[PDB]
Amino acid sequence: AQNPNCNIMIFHPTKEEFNDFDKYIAYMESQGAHRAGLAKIIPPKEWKARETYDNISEILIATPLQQVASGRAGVFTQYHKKKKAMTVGEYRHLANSKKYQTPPHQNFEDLERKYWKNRIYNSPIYGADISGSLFDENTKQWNLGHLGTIQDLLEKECGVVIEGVNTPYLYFGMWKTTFAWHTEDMDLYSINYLHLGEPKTWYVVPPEHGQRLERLARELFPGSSRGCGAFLRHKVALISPTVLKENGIPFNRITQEAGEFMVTFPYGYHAGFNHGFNCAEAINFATPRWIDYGKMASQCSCGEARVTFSMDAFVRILQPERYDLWKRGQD
Ligand SMILES: O=C(O)CNC(=O)C(=O)O
Ligand SMILES: [Mg+2]
Ligand code: NI
Ligand SMILES: [Zn+2]
Repeated sequence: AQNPNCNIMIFHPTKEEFNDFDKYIAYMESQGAHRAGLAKIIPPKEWKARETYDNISEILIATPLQQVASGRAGVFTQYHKKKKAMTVGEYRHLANSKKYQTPPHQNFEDLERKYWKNRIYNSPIYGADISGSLFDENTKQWNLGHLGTIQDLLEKECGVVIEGVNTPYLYFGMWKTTFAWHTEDMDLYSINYLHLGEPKTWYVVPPEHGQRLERLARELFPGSSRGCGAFLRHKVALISPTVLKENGIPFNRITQEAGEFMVTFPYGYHAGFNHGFNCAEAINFATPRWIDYGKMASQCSCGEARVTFSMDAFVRILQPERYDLWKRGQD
């Protein structure tokens, strides 16, 4: 069995290997990459996402979110307070202000220590989940707006045509902005490209050990667990590496830099934080190996997680027993 320790693998495709997205994902899996839950892909040196980032300041962040923490430094929840709209140029200036800028630090490890010691004491502002793309339309390889759609994959594998669309989303971050512990909707894959700016640190639990993370989460967040059997779908819970190590949870960590892709694999729980002003683009995708994970994915029926239009069909076809309950939570 390849990659039995479930380490995060890093890939360097050539330009020829970069031409066929599906084939390369299947290659990475042949080497055991999925066992980690996360892989890094460094594009060939001939590739670029677009020519420059000089013309992005007029993008609007309609609903910036202030991420307010509650709990203790290693075990906390965050909620999202809506703020007034601002442009990417206004957000960048805010990110670089003395109130929000990255502190002086020695290296990534020192910054990670500072994040876990100090995150809860501040409320950074995140531009999340903005529908759109920064890939040039003439970028032909690994263009996140031109991938095969999940609805087309379900049709090819299972024969059923379904409604829905699959589009990318932008993320504008600053120091301490945080993505809470989660798997993707319907335990899909994700691909994430860091277009510009400062790094993003990731934590991940191997898919084969996901239930260990869920059990610890129910212990650490006992009221949230009573409220919802799939409360990590709310995307609010943070647990530090130190706490994970104290509780014997298997995980890995890696830092993504500008110009790099990360792939998350079905049922790979992940969390992380931004080092400073940055912009990432992400989208969900599927392969034939996802289908069996999609059939088994948990679902939030409490009302909180409130998702996309296109998840309806996935629940309806893959999880018909759960459909009625899950839809009552959506309405
Ligand atoms: O960058 C983000 O805020 C978080 N990314 C992801 O959850 C992803 O691409 O799977
Ligand atoms: Mg612009
Ligand atoms: Ni994700
Ligand atoms: Zn819920």
